[PDB]
Amino acid sequence: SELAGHQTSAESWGTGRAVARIPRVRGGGTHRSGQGAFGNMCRGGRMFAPTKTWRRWHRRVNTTQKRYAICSALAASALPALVMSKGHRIEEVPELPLVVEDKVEGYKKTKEAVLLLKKLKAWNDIKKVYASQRMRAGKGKMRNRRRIQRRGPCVIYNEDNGIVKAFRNIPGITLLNVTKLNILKLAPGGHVGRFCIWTESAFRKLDDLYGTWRKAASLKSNYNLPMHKMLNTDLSRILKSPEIQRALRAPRKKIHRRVLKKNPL
Amino acid sequence: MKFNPFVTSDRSKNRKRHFNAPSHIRRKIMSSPLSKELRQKYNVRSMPIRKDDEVQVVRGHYKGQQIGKVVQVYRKKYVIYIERVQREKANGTTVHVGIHPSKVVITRLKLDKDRKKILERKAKSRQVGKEKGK
RNA sequence: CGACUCUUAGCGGUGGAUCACUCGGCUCGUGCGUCGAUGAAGAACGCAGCUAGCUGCGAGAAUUAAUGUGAAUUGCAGGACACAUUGAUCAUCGACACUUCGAACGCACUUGCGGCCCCGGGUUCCUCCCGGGGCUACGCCUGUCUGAGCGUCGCU
RNA sequence: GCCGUCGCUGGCAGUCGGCAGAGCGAGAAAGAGAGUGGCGCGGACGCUACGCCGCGACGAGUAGGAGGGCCGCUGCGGUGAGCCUUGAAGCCUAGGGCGCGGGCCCGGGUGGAGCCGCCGCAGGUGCAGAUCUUGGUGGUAGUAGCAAAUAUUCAAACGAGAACUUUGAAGGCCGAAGUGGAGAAGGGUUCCAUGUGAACAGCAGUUGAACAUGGGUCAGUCGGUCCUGAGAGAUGGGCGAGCGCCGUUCCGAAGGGACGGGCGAUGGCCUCCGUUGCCCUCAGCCGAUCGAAAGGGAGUCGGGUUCAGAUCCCCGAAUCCG
RNA sequence: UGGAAUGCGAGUGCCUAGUGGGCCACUUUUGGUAAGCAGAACUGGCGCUGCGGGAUGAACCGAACGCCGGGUUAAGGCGCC
RNA sequence: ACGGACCAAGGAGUCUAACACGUGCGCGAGUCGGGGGCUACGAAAGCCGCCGUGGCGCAAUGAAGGUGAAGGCCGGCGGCGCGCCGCCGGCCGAGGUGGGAUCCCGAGGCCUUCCAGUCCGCCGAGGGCGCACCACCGGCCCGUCUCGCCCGCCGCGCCGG
RNA sequence: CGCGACCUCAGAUCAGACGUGGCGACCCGCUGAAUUUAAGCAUAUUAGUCAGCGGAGGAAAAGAAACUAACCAGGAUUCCCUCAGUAACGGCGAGUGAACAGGGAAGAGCCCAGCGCCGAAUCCCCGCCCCGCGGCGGGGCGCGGGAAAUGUGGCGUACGGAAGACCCACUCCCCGGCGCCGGGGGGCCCAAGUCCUUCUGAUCGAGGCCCAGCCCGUGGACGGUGUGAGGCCGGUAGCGGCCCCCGGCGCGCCGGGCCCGGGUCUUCCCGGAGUCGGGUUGCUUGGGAAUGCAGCCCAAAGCGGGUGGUAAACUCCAUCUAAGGCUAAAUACCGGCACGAGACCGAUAGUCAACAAGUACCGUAAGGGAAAGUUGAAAAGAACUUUGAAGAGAGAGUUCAAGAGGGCGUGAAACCGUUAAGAGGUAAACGGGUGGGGUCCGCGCAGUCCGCCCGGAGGAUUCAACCCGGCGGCGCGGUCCGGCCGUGCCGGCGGGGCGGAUCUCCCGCUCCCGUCGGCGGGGGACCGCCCCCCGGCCGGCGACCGGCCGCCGCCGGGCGCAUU
Ligand SMILES: [Mg+2]
Ligand SMILES: [Mg+2]
Ligand SMILES: [Mg+2]
Ligand SMILES: [Mg+2]
Ligand SMILES: [Mg+2]
Ligand SMILES: [Mg+2]
Ligand SMILES: [Mg+2]
Ligand SMILES: [Mg+2]
Ligand SMILES: [Mg+2]
Ligand SMILES: [Mg+2]
Ligand SMILES: [Mg+2]
Ligand SMILES: [Mg+2]
Ligand SMILES: [Mg+2]
Ligand SMILES: [Mg+2]
Ligand SMILES: [Mg+2]
Ligand SMILES: [Mg+2]
Ligand SMILES: [Mg+2]
Ligand SMILES: [Mg+2]
Ligand SMILES: [Mg+2]
Ligand SMILES: [Mg+2]
Ligand SMILES: [Mg+2]
Ligand SMILES: [Mg+2]
Ligand SMILES: [Mg+2]
Ligand SMILES: [Mg+2]
Ligand SMILES: [Mg+2]
Ligand SMILES: [Mg+2]
Ligand SMILES: [Mg+2]
Ligand SMILES: [Mg+2]
Ligand SMILES: [Mg+2]
Ligand SMILES: [Mg+2]
Ligand SMILES: [Mg+2]
Ligand SMILES: [Mg+2]
Ligand SMILES: [Mg+2]
Ligand SMILES: [Mg+2]
Ligand SMILES: [Mg+2]
Ligand SMILES: [Mg+2]
Ligand SMILES: [Mg+2]
Ligand SMILES: [Mg+2]
Ligand SMILES: [Mg+2]
Ligand SMILES: [Mg+2]
Ligand SMILES: [Mg+2]
Ligand SMILES: [Mg+2]
Ligand SMILES: [Mg+2]
Ligand SMILES: [Mg+2]
Ligand SMILES: [Mg+2]
Ligand SMILES: [Mg+2]
Ligand SMILES: [Mg+2]
Ligand SMILES: [Mg+2]
Ligand SMILES: [Mg+2]
Ligand SMILES: [Mg+2]
Ligand SMILES: [Mg+2]
Ligand SMILES: [Mg+2]
Ligand SMILES: [Mg+2]
Ligand SMILES: [Mg+2]
Ligand SMILES: [Mg+2]
Ligand SMILES: [Mg+2]
Ligand SMILES: [Mg+2]
Ligand SMILES: [Mg+2]
Ligand SMILES: [Mg+2]
Ligand SMILES: [Mg+2]
Ligand SMILES: [Mg+2]
Ligand SMILES: [Mg+2]
Ligand SMILES: [Mg+2]
Ligand SMILES: [Mg+2]
Ligand SMILES: [Mg+2]
Ligand SMILES: [Mg+2]
Ligand SMILES: [Mg+2]
Ligand SMILES: [Mg+2]
Ligand SMILES: [Mg+2]
Ligand SMILES: [Mg+2]
Ligand SMILES: [Mg+2]
Ligand SMILES: [Mg+2]
Ligand SMILES: [Mg+2]
Ligand SMILES: [Mg+2]
Ligand SMILES: [Mg+2]
Repeated sequence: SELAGHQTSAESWGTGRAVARIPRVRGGGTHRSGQGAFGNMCRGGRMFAPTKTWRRWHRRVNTTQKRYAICSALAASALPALVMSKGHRIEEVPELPLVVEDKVEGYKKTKEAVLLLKKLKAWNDIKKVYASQRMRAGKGKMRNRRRIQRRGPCVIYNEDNGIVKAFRNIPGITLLNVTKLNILKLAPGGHVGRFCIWTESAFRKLDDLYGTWRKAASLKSNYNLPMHKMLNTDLSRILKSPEIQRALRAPRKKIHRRVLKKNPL
Repeated sequence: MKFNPFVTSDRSKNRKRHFNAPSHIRRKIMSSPLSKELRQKYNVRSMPIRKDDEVQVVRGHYKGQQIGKVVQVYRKKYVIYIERVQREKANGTTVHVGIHPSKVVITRLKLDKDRKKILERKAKSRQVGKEKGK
């Protein structure tokens, strides 16, 4: 509040009365009279630099960079090492990216969704979301944030024909519409490599949404994929290649440690 | 997950509306499951507890197979008093121990015209749902 | 020797830090966006079987009626020949009710003085006394009634 | 010797293995070059390259700058198939340790329900001071002190308990401008009875104006009530953006009354009188209203009565007003 | 024959805090009787700085500082403390 | 010299705006949707493209009216008398000097029985193209000054170049 | 003199109405500082802001040009973005500071006076009858009353309007009653474990619940319950259900009202005054020879008047039409009613107020204004015995625990008591170096572990070598087959999408005569890129593989039966 600390008529006693010169509450007959006031060192005063509602809570991010971030998240979602390093139990998923037929977009019952995740071997990830369900340390419990749990697989669909209502009750699952992809959902915590299950229709729109290298995006007015700074990231293969190897001087791998000086005399 | 914009999931609001609930709302909050026999017979799962109902304690120190009559529904304290569910004070007098209705099972119902109406309504709304799924 | 003193530790005090809790705040957002002479906001004094405060209510006073609900309220007692279409309790709230002051209104602001009309009891038609009821404020609009003027005139 | 800083913008991708061949530190440029003619199945470690390794020099620091913190605090996104009633946080500890340090780990105890690691995000994020704020506690210290107004003593009672309470008796004081008996203002139940002896009454108390439980204030005649006082204050009017203010007879059609008379209407002890409506007649007050429990203002005294009220109750005797 | 010796890697650009009271000594030096006074030049100090010596001491003399072992010293010392 | 008897808890460079420079990322002579619109977490995110209006940048200069960012050679003619100016057609063309990381060529040279002569590499005097950047010299654009001779025409001008 | 009209003005407890006061976050009208900055200060700034006064509403105010402009013109008001920290103001210092255009949100337009024509064609109230009647109205009837010619109503208002004539076209539009058919508020209800072991004071904890995966799930929000719960209860989900009431939208009947329009000609008519404008004064603005407002003085015109951002004269132009009036929406909202949420605070914090807080308490008053949360799962809140006058104690008992005992969770430091140990004449404390003694730790006290080898005793799911099968690695298989496939290159009657400031047979509107030219909407061609089809080279499969063949390794099973 902009009044906190200021709803008093406190006034400084001034010097000469053997007390600090902090403004003091006027009147008498109660504990409050003659106490410090206003200052931020006082009990019941006003805090230092009171917080304001016009703090800049919101940030602009360039569209090209936001799309860049959606592309990195998707590229990092198709690599087993990164998805495993995100904690997802995908040791038995048949393939990555995981594409399932479009029938799944028409599921209605939550039991069909559960069975599909079991036959796709995405149920170990769900069982790991159940094991992570616990209470949250701190005041968050007092503020409607008592239960915490880890994210499960993301199901990305083209059109919703009951798939959302089928999956929404399974903990850890996040549904996403392929034409409205979110980096906050695709890279939870800012870390890439979330396990994503794709429907066939959703998978086929990706080229249109983001464009190939040869073809610009069809569903974005003017956009194409970010270019690469390094076409061959396999540093080991580059260094072991004959072309690089022929140009080098022979390595110097002999260690010449300090020599104890002995007196020649 | 809850989607109704006009239903609060706030912890403080939900506790305040529990502990300040009026008498006719505390009645609904003070509901007990029916036995397996009663549940089959009436197709109802829970009923608000009532004086002269016969219940089994299924949790706590007094749990067991003993069936006692409900002798007092202390809605203010959110407890019921049950025959023989009691202890003695220092001076030797016996005092009832309060059990929450959610920790007992109703084995016999105190039936009157209004209770038979409430059971009927619950059983009918249930069947509407079963046919809706079917 | 033993006091006293100092240091450390156990235990005991004094004290209320810390930690965990939160029916409270704070901030943002949404919908609505409604007081009064038919007497408001505010204030006073009352009202419970036992009741000081808070809360609620207004001499019908911790409430009446109605509607929903459906067996309690509860700290103790009690149960009106209170208790299931002879409806406990709570909720809602549309009926009825709502003391004194207060824009506050007969005049004053001390529970002071009136005035008019009607009704009842004393008495015995009026009077007179007592009681009850209804009126009796300022401004202002339309109209009504009663008037005023060496204002303008007309007929006498 | 060890630690760190700086420099060499030093070295290491060559862990090139039986598809093998181990070297490139040495004073002094550039190939351990390629070719054409004349038995065993074996061989340490390394390389989070933001890593690892070598060599040399160097190291003071206020004000001030910069870097690095696997320093610490709270919350948010992720992650740890993390921890936890077989015991969380917190707290305590002459227990064992780690780190230059900020700090942290483990053991034991108490505790009773939640908490932490790592990658990121965020900040109301780190106290010895500010005659800092609020709360608590010391020494001083069983200390200053409990010294204004002459004064107490004996016996008994109640009681656990008596210098202090009650009764009796002495010795004193206030000395009718009183330490007496009654009021005004103010207080507001302090009044009276009974009980308590926790807290309070700067010792104590069997006591109190404390606490608790219950009672107690009676009017034609005693005051208010009415009058006006100095004064205050509406209306008319004036002023004023306006809430309003000035003003109190001043720029006002300021009387709602009456003896009587005449016209009617209603009633009743219906005889005739009331009441009532209108008209005639008559009419200074000339300023609404407020303003005094000491001013003005009719009329109550004697006796008795209660725990506490009495010119008020009861008895008796009166009186004013209408 | 990079045209004296000696030593040393240099150049360049942005942004920038604190400071803007000083004081002391050898020598030079103004005013003043002089002052632990006031005011200048040069260099070095203290301020910001510990350490050995001057018993003690901002500035003197020696010497400048990571945590240690051994050796040796400076200025100063070696009756006893 | 001032504050500090003691203990706990609280206690002081923050947030908004503007600017400058440094750094990181995206795109790039462009870039930015921030306002608006479309389509539980979500007040999020996604999209717009005839929503890029608009901001900043891409042009400066002058008070302003305004103007607003290389040249040379060849051939021909007119005028003055081989040189100069004006108008015509063809060819080349964004300057130069010094320094300059890197790159390029390469006199000669990098051994093993001895000669010839090869392929791949490797070093190197000297010589070249010269990044960025700096210094210097030229040039171009706008204001202003001095000097001076011409060229244009729907307006023959106190016109325009 | 009397009577009667009118005018002006009175009194009524006359009949019926209406205003007052409050709240005030947002809104409109006034009035209106000084701290402050200028490193002083007076203009300026602070600021048209605080304070003061008045008046409202769910919004207010504003608003359909006496506008902007100067364009090829726009077109009420309000708001957002930008214009723009700009034009401008300013001891030209400090500082201040709009508009137009452009893009959006929203979008809505109208009515008088006047000038006229209509026999006042108009209005209010009373009385009676029908209808309705908690929004007091509709119709009918009164030689009922009044208002109003000092002007009511209908037509009509600058976009022009009226009357007449001629052509053309017209039957639905509303008011008051009555009946019938399809969002809001309230109430009640609707899935699944208290399954088997087990830990606990109690548990919602742990373990399990055949293939398969306890059960439900459109419900795994949250709260409660003796932890910690999707399944115990309330809830949550659902285009779920049932029951009340209110509203909205539709369709018919009755009684009323309107007797309704367009175009072309003809003739007529047309506007707001102590206001504009000017001078001056004061304030105000970015408004500068004066932006707005106000006082005083002067004081209009009618082809006039106003504006046209530098005073003035002359002259063209442009643009509006002042001095009367109404109007939703988009916008605002720290008050109120009812809700939802949060990277917020967590009892010295967060509101002063988590609690009998605007309370207790202080002040004559205006005003000032705190402290104060927590036993336990459950009061089971400690019966009874005993000492004491009692407070207090000792036992006993409840509880998982009173080592939780009614200001009781935990229970820190300072400070204090006691117990134990050590010590004590330079106040104590402190750095370095040892020494002595304690407390505890090593859960110490005949002292490590590992590879290979030698020897002695034993024992076997017994080694190599071969055979069957599976899998894996590699292959320059010197050049095997088949695949996908090139952010590769070539040849195509290839079957297509995107784009182009590259070119060009069909149609809509429109000028001119039925002709003929222009704007706009469409093929088609062409160019670039991309996708898919087919043929030829090279080429990957190390972000991208199968079959056979070969080599090698590993595993399972056989055989080897013992100098291994
Ligand atoms: Mg505060
Ligand atoms: Mg914590
Ligand atoms: Mg009472
Ligand atoms: Mg009732
Ligand atoms: Mg009822
Ligand atoms: Mg009086
Ligand atoms: Mg240093
Ligand atoms: Mg200690
Ligand atoms: Mg607990
Ligand atoms: Mg914070
Ligand atoms: Mg602190
Ligand atoms: Mg402190
Ligand atoms: Mg003493
Ligand atoms: Mg006296
Ligand atoms: Mg007396
Ligand atoms: Mg005492
Ligand atoms: Mg007394
Ligand atoms: Mg007055
Ligand atoms: Mg009086
Ligand atoms: Mg008197
Ligand atoms: Mg008498
Ligand atoms: Mg000097
Ligand atoms: Mg200094
Ligand atoms: Mg220095
Ligand atoms: Mg020094
Ligand atoms: Mg000396
Ligand atoms: Mg030494
Ligand atoms: Mg000496
Ligand atoms: Mg000082
Ligand atoms: Mg002091
Ligand atoms: Mg930058
Ligand atoms: Mg939200
Ligand atoms: Mg009246
Ligand atoms: Mg100043
Ligand atoms: Mg100053
Ligand atoms: Mg000043
Ligand atoms: Mg000024
Ligand atoms: Mg101003
Ligand atoms: Mg104000
Ligand atoms: Mg007001
Ligand atoms: Mg008002
Ligand atoms: Mg209102
Ligand atoms: Mg207007
Ligand atoms: Mg507009
Ligand atoms: Mg700009
Ligand atoms: Mg201003
Ligand atoms: Mg505009
Ligand atoms: Mg729009
Ligand atoms: Mg007219
Ligand atoms: Mg107009
Ligand atoms: Mg259920
Ligand atoms: Mg279980
Ligand atoms: Mg739960
Ligand atoms: Mg729970
Ligand atoms: Mg379960
Ligand atoms: Mg349910
Ligand atoms: Mg529902
Ligand atoms: Mg007008
Ligand atoms: Mg002014
Ligand atoms: Mg001004
Ligand atoms: Mg001009
Ligand atoms: Mg208006
Ligand atoms: Mg507190
Ligand atoms: Mg507080
Ligand atoms: Mg506290
Ligand atoms: Mg705290
Ligand atoms: Mg407090
Ligand atoms: Mg506490
Ligand atoms: Mg315990
Ligand atoms: Mg405890
Ligand atoms: Mg508890
Ligand atoms: Mg406590
Ligand atoms: Mg405690
Ligand atoms: Mg101790
Ligand atoms: Mg001792």
